[PDB]
Amino acid sequence: PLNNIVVFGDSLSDNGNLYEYMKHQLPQSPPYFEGRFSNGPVWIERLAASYFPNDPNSHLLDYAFGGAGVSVFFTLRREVNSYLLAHQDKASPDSLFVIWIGANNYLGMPVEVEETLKNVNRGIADSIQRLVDKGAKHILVLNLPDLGRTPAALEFGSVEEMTYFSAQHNNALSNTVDYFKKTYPEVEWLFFDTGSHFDHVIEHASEYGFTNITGTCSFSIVDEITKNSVLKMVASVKPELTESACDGYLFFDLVHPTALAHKIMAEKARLMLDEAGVEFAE
Repeated sequence: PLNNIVVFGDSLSDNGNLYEYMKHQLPQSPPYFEGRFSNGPVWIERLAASYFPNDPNSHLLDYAFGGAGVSVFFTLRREVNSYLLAHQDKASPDSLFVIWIGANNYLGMPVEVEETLKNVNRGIADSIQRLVDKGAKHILVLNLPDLGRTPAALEFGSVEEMTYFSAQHNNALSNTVDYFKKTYPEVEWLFFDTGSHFDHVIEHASEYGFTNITGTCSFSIVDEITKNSVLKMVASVKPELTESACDGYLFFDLVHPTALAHKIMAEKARLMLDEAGVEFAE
């Protein structure tokens, strides 16, 4: 069986890491929920909650930093380095490693399309190799949702570029994970097709509880130069203008999903791992 969960990610998986370093000033909470980039617990928190009730945060090693991505506030290599530094360079064999990364590199809307796609997928593949080289036996990799459906892309006309990033990224990542499966069959390889799961929720938004998928719960204002990052967008949130009732919103801010969308993600991920035969105890 497996003892704990180690998640490498960005603002979509951070459980308050940047919030602490920022001295509780970013993300401003409220309207954000205690440093999460949403109005509730993030998906990986709920998933660990379902496995270790009454004390999940003693089984969750969350190294995800807000604004993190592939070499950007923080790099995946450094999240992994942080774990390896604090474990004598040994990846625990009874730990589940989670890598959900890339969204922050693409949402920044860089100038080099293909080179960014290239360096993001190369950075992830490198991270899986390092973890596998240090003894990781259970690795979960998640692909990206259709970023063209974020209010950011819908406001700045980048639906084409963001959807293109999501599809091409998910295709390369699929081939990357297929390589590591045809190379390390001794390692349990787990995959989550976020792209398809989020498209199904979108096409059935009302059935999942959402009444609005284009607007935002909070409110923010950004401009050309400064707007070129997720963290500046989060820093430009106006707490006084955030809606009090956001039941129904799919997006809490210009890119981050609301608390309900994190719960749906965690429940689907739990069922997928239950389908795969992954057991947690101790």
